Amino acid sequence: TVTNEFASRFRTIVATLANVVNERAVQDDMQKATRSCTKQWLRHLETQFD
Amino acid sequence: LKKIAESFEDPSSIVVVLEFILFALFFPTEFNRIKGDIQNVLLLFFSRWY
Repeated sequence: TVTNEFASRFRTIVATLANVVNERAVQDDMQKATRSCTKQWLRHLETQFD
Repeated sequence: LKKIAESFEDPSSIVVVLEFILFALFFPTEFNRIKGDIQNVLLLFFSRWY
């Protein structure tokens, strides 16, 4: 495969958690900067995992 | 293609896409000679973004 199915699975997991944390952060009125930083952290986890 | 290591975490990674596009315009021939090796990069970009 061009793409590792395990890594792609981790991408879907991180996508799900991303919209989860997002929904929470908008619920709790988080500053956009901190939100962007958690998202960046998740993308980093995806790369590391790949 | 000279190898490009790109993970495509950040939107800034769009630079690499643009690099290719410019190369496609300035140099359609040479681009055509290496375009599959480019598609290997674009597939990372696409799987990650779309």
